[PDB]
Amino acid sequence: KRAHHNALERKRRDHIKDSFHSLRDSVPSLQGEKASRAQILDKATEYIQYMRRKNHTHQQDIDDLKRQNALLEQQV
Amino acid sequence: SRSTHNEMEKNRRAHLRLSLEKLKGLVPLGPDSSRHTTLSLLTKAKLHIKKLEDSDRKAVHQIDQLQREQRHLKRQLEK
DNA sequence: GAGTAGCACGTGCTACTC
DNA sequence: GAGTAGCACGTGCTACTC
Repeated sequence: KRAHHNALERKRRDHIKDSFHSLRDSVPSLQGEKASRAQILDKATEYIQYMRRKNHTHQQDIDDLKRQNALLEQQV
Repeated sequence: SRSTHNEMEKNRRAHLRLSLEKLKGLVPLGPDSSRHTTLSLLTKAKLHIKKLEDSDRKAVHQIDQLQREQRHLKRQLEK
């Protein structure tokens, strides 16, 4: 039985390894780099915090321009 | 001896665990009692990053469109 | 040469799902 | 109970560094 248990755990580990590779490549600071699992988790965390901040800032800009425009359509 | 390598590894795994829990903190992950799997977390994080980038691209684009829309209203308002 | 870092494997538990 | 997924260990290997 151990031979088989060993083969399935190996498969399980391979899928996790592939998933680390895919997360690493979704991060614009590690893509195409030999990063350790620790570096992948830390940089992805950073990138996610960064991207959430950027998307919020842009959301604001989008509301600022919408208010500015709808108020011009009036003057027009 | 071995208790040196075995102890270093255990400490390496703990720090890696701390990085995983933190990432788990961010990312909606799941509603209610969450799951680890390590696999589900790595999967969800990737997809969430993907969503953040798609929203960025669409935000930058709408900003550009709103800006073109604004200059048109201004020039029009002239006449 | 000896120490360290990062991995990946074999293994034995828990906790299901069928 | 039989068949695993998920996980933590204890270890063995490889590649570096000085």
